[PDB]
Amino acid sequence: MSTYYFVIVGQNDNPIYEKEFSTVNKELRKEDHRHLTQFIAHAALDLVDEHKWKTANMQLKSIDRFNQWFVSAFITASQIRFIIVHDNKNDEGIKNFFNEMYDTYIKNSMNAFYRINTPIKSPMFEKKSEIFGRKYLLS
Amino acid sequence: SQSIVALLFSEIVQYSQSRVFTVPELQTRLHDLGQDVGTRIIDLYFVRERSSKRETKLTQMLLFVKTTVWKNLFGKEAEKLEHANDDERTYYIIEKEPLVNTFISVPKDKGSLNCANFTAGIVEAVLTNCGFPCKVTAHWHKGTTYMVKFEDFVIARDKQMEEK
Amino acid sequence: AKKVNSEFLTLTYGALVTQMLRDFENAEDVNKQLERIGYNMGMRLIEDFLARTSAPRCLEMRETADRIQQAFRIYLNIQPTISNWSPASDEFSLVFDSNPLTEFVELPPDLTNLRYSAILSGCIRGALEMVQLEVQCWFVQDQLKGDNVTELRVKFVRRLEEVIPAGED
Amino acid sequence: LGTAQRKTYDYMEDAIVCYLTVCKLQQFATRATLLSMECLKTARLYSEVAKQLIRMTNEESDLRSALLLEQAAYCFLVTQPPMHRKYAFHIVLAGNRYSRAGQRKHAYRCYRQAYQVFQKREW
Repeated sequence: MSTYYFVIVGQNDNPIYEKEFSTVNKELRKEDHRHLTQFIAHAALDLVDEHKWKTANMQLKSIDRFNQWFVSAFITASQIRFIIVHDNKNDEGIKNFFNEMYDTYIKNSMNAFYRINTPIKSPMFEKKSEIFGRKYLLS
Repeated sequence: SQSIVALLFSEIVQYSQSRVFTVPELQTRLHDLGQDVGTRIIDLYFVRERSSKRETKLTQMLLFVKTTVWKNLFGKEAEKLEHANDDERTYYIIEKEPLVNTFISVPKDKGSLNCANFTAGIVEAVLTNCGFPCKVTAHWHKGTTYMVKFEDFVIARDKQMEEK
Repeated sequence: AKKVNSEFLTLTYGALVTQMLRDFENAEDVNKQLERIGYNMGMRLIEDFLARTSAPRCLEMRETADRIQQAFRIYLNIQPTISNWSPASDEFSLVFDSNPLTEFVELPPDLTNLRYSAILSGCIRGALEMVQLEVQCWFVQDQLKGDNVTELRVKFVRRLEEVIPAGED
Repeated sequence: LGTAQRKTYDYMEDAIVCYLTVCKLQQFATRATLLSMECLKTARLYSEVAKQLIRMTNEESDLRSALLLEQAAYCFLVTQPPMHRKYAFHIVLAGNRYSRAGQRKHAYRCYRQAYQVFQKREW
C-alpha cells in the first residue's frame, strides 16, 4: 500500500497539525515516522524556501526524495508549508489533494478566532480531511 | 451600505479611543486590526482573484496584490506606486482614497494619524505573509500615502534574484 | 450602491469580536460592551434610515416592523421577514437568513455563553431610543447557536414620542 | 594548483560512488570520496560531499556510518541554510550510532550540536 502523512507548518515554522490514514500497526514506529518526517520537513523546508523563491508554481510536487521518504510541497500565499510524505507515489491524488486541503484550509482560516500560526482542533476539519483522504488517497 | 461601514468603523475608533490612553498606541491598535484583516484575506485571494497561482517576486507581487486586494476591498486600486532609489528599502504606495473618509474624518488637532495606519496594517499583514516582513508608515502627504520598509533578508534575497 | 464588499465588513466585525475576547476575558462583558456600541450605532442608523426615507412615525407596530425590515434590507442588502406577532400585536420577531456580520464566522465552543451578533440588537435599541421609542430586542434565535436563521424579539413596551413633534424631552 | 576542475571532480565521483555500483572495491571508493570531500569543500559544492557521505553512510558500518553522517551534517549546513535542523535530527541518530560504536566524544559533541540548533528551531 501507500503510507499517508500530512503536515501543517506555520509561517514561524510552527507545526500546526499532522494527519494520518495508514493501516494501524506498530504505533511507536508510526510516531517515529511522524518525527522522522517532521524533522525531515526541516531540511525539506530549508530547501523548499529557495525552491519557492525560484518558482511560484501552484504546487512543488517534489522537493526531496529520500529514496524511501518522498517530499511533496504545496506552499500557500501566507507561506504555510504543507508536505505529504509517503513511501509510495500517487501524483494525481496528491496534487488536487493538496488543492482541497488548501480549500478547506481557507474555509477554516477565515474564522476570525484563528490567528496566524495556530493549531486548529476543529474535528469538522478532521472529517473534511478524512473525506478528502478517502477520496484522493485512500481506497 | 457605505454608511453602515462608516458607522461600524467609527465604533472601531471609539472603542480604541476608550480603552486606549494615547494616540500612537491607538494607531498601534488599528495596525493590529489591519494585521487581523490581512492574515486571512491574503490566503483567500491567492486562488479566486490572483490567477490561483502563487507569485513570489517583489514588485510584481506588490503591484498585483495591491490591485487585487483593492478590488475585493473597495474595487478601487491604489492610484500610483513609487519605489525610491535613494533608499532601495524605501517604497511608497499611495492612494488618494482614504478608507477612513467613508465617515469623514476626525478632529484635526489631537490625532495626526488615522485609519490610514489601519489600512497600512492590512498591508503589512499581506506583505509579511507573502514573504515580505515590512514596516509601513501612513503620511498625510499628497493625500493618504504610505511607505514600506521591507525585510533585510528579503531585500538581500530579491537583490540577489534580480537575475535568474 | 453600498460601494463596499460584504467580506470586508465581516472582517471588521471579526476584528472587533476577537479584540474584545482578548482585551476583556469574559463573554458577558464583551457582549454588553458591544451592545453599548450597537446602541450608539442606532443613534445614527435610525437618522440615516430616515434621511433615505421620511417614514411615518407610528400608527401601529407592524408599520415600524416593516420600516426596520426595509432598513435592514437597505444597509445589509438582505430582505428580512417579520413574523411571530403578539396576540396583542405589540411584539414581533425578525428573521435574517445570513448576516454578513454573523456569517463568514463560526464560534469556538468555549464561547457558548457569548451572544455574537448582539451588535444588531444594540443597533435596534439605540435606533429606537433616538427616535424616542421604547422597545426591547434580543435574538431569540441566532444563526450560530444551531438555529436555522437569526431570530430576534422586538418588545415595544411603551412610547416616548408623541403625536405632535414637540414630544417629551 | 587552483584550477579546481569541476570536470575532474565529477569524474572522481564516477570512479567512487558510480564505481561502487560496478565492482565491490569500496576501499578505493571511500579513499576517493574522502579527498573529494575536502577538495569540493575548498571549492563551493559542500552539499556534494554531504550527498555522497550519505550515500556512504547506508553502507559504512556503525562508528564509520555515524562519522560519515556527522561529515554530511556540517557539509550541507556550511554551503547554505539547507539542512539546518535535519542535519541535527540525523546526528541524533548518529549520536546513538556513535554510542553503540560511535566515539563517546563524537556522540556527546554531535548531540550538543543537535540540541543547539534544536533550541534555535524549537518548533
